[PDB]
Amino acid sequence: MCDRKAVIKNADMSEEMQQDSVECATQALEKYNIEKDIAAHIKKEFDKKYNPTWHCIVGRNFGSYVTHETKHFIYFYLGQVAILLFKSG
Amino acid sequence: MCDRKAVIKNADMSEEMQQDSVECATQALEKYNIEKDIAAHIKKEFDKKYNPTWHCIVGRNFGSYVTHETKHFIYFYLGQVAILLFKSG
Amino acid sequence: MKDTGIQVDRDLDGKSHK
Amino acid sequence: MKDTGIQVRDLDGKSHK
Repeated sequence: MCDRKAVIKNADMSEEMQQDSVECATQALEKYNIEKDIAAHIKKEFDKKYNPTWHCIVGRNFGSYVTHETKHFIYFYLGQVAILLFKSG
Repeated sequence: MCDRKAVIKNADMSEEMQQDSVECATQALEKYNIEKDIAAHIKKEFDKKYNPTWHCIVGRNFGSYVTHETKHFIYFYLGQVAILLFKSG
Repeated sequence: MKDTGIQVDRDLDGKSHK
Repeated sequence: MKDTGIQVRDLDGKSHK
């Protein structure tokens, strides 16, 4: 029943990209179910389609800092784990 | 007020850079003592000196994937917390 | 470029364990 | 260019280590 869950926190990117990342991240969990792998899937998938360089972070206790051009930044919690994604160039 | 062990694992940058990051990271703890804050101050300093863009992450429980130019990557544990630093350009 | 900043540390230990 | 990969342990907490 659940679909396109994940809560937004640092929205800053095209709706399609943010919705695709959320859905794409959800799948990652279903296919791998591991914060580490999640980033790997979403990372290459987007870098390949939308073009690099997408940075990704996932876990449940970690401080992060990075730089990125406007209209390319998204963050949202899901599956009891925080997920981050955003291209740079 | 500078010396610090810190173990290296993903060495991929000039010795001086990694040494400066490790030492600079130590100061960060004593000056801030926070994963996020430490990564913030250190990141900016390196970007200003070596030139952007440096990505930094710190904690002790998080999976992640990111891209970066050759010779621009470093990882090492310290202060009971995993430290990450790496620029791209 | 805008610098992203965060600090995750949810105590979602519950029955299981983080 | 190379993609960095990691997957970080309760070094310190309730159990302490």
